[PDB]
Amino acid sequence: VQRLTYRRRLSYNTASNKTRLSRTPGNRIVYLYTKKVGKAPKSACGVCPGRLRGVRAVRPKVLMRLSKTKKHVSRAYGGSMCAKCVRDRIKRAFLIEEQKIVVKVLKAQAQSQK
Amino acid sequence: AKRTKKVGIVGKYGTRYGASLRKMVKKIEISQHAKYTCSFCGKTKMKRRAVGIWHCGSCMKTVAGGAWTYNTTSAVTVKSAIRRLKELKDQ
Amino acid sequence: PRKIEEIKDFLLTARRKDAKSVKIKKNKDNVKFKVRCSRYLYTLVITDKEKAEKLKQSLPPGLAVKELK
Amino acid sequence: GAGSVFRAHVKHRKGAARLRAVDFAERHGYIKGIVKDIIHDPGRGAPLAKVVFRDPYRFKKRTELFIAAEGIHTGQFVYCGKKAQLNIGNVLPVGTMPEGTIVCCLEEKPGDRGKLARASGNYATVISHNPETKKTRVKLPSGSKKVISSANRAVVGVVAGGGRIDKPILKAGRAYHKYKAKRNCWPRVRGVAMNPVEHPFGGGNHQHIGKPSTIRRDAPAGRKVGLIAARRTGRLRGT
Amino acid sequence: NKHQIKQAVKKLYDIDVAKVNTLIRPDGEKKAYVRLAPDYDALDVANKIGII
RNA sequence: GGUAACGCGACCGAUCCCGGAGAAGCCGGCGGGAGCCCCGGGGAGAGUUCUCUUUUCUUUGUGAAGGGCAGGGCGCCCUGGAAUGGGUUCGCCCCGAGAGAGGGGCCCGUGCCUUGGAAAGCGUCGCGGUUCCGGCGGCGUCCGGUGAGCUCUCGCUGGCCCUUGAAAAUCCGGGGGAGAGGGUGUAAAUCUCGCGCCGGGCCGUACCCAUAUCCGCAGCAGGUCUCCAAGGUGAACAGCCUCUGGCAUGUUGGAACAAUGUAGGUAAGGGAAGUCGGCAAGCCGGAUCCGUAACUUCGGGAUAAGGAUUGGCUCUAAGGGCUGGCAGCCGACUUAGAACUGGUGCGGACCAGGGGAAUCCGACUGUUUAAUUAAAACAAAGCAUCGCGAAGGCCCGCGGCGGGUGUU
RNA sequence: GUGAACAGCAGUUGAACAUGGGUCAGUCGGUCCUGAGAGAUGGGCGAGCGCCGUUCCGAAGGGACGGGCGAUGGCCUCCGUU
Ligand SMILES: [Zn+2]
Repeated sequence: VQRLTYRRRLSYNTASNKTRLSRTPGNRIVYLYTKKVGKAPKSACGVCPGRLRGVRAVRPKVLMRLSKTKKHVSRAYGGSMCAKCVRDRIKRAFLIEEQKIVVKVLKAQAQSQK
Repeated sequence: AKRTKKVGIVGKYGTRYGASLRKMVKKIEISQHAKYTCSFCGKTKMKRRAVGIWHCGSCMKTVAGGAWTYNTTSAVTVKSAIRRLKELKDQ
Repeated sequence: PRKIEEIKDFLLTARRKDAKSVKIKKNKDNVKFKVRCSRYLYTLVITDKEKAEKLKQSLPPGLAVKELK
Repeated sequence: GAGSVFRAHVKHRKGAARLRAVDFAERHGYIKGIVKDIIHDPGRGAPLAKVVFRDPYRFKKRTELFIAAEGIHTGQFVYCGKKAQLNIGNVLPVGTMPEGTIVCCLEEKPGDRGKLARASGNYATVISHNPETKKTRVKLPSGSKKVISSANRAVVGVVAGGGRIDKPILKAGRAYHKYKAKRNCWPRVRGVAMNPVEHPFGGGNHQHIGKPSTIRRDAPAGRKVGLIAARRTGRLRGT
Repeated sequence: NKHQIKQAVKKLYDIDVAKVNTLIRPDGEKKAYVRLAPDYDALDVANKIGII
């Protein structure tokens, strides 16, 4: 039975203290520090709770060390908004633009009559 | 099989806090535990988040409704009064 | 540490300027060449003894060669 | 008590819901904003909602906090101004609306950005208008009719969260957490059980009052405890 | 400072310093640990100054 | 490059604007992966060996850093359109706003081995230096499937709130095109890809963490903030016996065994008849099976009140995965039944309910006079009214459009 | 090393006495920031040491992308330049 002791001065059950168990080459068991892992970045839409894939869910201080394609994906609005909401905004853009064209035609007809 | 005779969701409380008080509270408790049908989709997905707010599972659209119930009779009369004032303004 | 797969990359690594010291680990059925660069310790595992004996002569003379026991 | 103990504890409740700043766009125009999301704010019983506007001169994404009305949804265009149409969730001046309109978040004076009648399930009712010199009689939920100078603006509809005090309190375990969230004055102690050296109604061996509970309005501090200038008492007969 | 010990040794004795590790005694004195390069031996530089 | 999730190696770009991590409550259930345990065979050390014993115990691998393969989650995009209603959980939910059938694809991979890495370390046997020596030589550093066993981590899902569960520094992500670069090559600018070179100031690092190092006038039975936690018995982090570790009885030793003290038990027969006072003390005790009244806010009563059983040895029956209606191979625990038999013996030591009927008060959980009263005291679920529309209700103040209520 | 006093007798021993050693960091925590809260200061009050307040009646950005003009270090070429 590995009756372990402390190594640092922090004695209490602190939530910052996150360790894991691993076997040493010297055939004894001691803790190793787990790196702090964050969540995946959520899209800027808000209506879709599905987080984006292809991005390492990690502490965002690693993003200064990561490369450019590792940070953002090669897609329009990369790593900011999902392509479903992008094409929904494009459909809304085209439909409201054609509606404004119809309103312009009706305004031209209103100026033609009165 | 038959669980209880006449008591319902207040039956987990038991002998405490009287009979008529629990009988009065039961009508509000069943009305808040029974989910309502949405207007956009129509599916019974309106989950009670907190007071004056309702969350939908299918549409994912927050609807600010009543405290305990979804639509009150007072809100129906307010909507009818707004309809009447709109028709009176339109003439 | 990293592993060099081909003989040509190992020769281009051994002919560098910052090559400190190579060592030879002679275990059974394998000859491990370990070259000490600045960042990694680059290793070459050769299972053929005749190819390893040819490569040991193919080492350049301007390098600290040591056979580890 | 004077302070630092009986005060309401406000830590997670951030900010307050204020009415939009007046300008020419609220004087003789209108403008459209969107509803972002509604959320139950801590402390206040009624939930709040984010209403996003834009500045006509600048280019920052503005936001405004309003009281959430009953029967409203997120992702909706809200117009606001004098020339706006009549619908649910629309702030507009009182001189444009007709009489008999259920409004809330009303101003007692033009400029204070909304004070009267904006709690959980409350609305003030406009009785009648006056075209000359801009006067308006508005009945408050107490019953009194106040005269308002008709320069203010108010939204349309009742406040969401109506009928919260109809059900009695279930248990003291819920009551302890509720009053711990609200304000630390819940263990209400009887003044007879209190000591006579601090509370005036204390003292004596038996549990008796022995003095009239009615008190004059002209009274200093320490004595002024009880029914303050009670005209009548007991069961309310009729109105 | 740890660099000031290195400059003070390099100006006087003219010898290179690898690293400097210092502590403070409970009696109230700083105790340094000057690592030397292997080209100049510590026993030899002690025999040069005279101490043993 | 691909219809696509996305990937490869660097693959521009200001002011300003937007979004994310930061940065979030509690509980119940399920699944996967590790660590510690369990077993068969094979190895190195010892004990038992009047008798048997293929017996008993110690032990048997790998870090950080890069990559691949398992294995999970998929609310990720296509071929196609489903009611005689389908896939599906321990539980459920979803579905012409797109189910089952099919192909790809990213996220985490701590499990596998490869570079690190056997060189080191652990033993056994021998060779020296009488010694100073990361000394010297041979061998091992294993072969496998499992388990509601205990612990840790991750994932899925639901419930609870009249309570909605924190702020600040920091970073990159996205539109955006005013500018910097040039005439056909050794082009210019641009480099978040692999590299190469130099440094990262100052403060503290010893010991205890408790019936001898903290506080209590002191080697003071008191108080005393946290981590790690073997085998059997057993539902149990309950109680008892053993493994590792620690210990030599806590301001003293020897001798006989008076009365009266302190802590325990045993006591023929009656069993609260003594005493304000079954006060103290004593009995019942667990599990299985049968079975249960008065009154009732129908929820409780209730374990109501009550009864039968409690060993050893040796059998029978019932419930599963893999491969090719069908046969073989691996199998982990529970339940039911029968005879023989032990001096009626069995929850053989530990754990271990007193009920039934009445009267008064208070519903009750809860706070409580540190140190004579824990209760019918208080908090209290419900009800009843008083004042007040910010030119004011209340409180504080010596003062300043004073502060609190009022973020109302 | 010692045997003046203590360890309720006892002691060669001990946290007893005297001489000496013993704590080494680019990678460990503080250092950076804010929370509850405190507080300088505009302003005002107060005979008075001083008091109210944290935006409250205020002449509140001492920072910076680019263009022009004189000048310097390296052939003022290009950058820290002014
Ligand atoms: Zn809907």
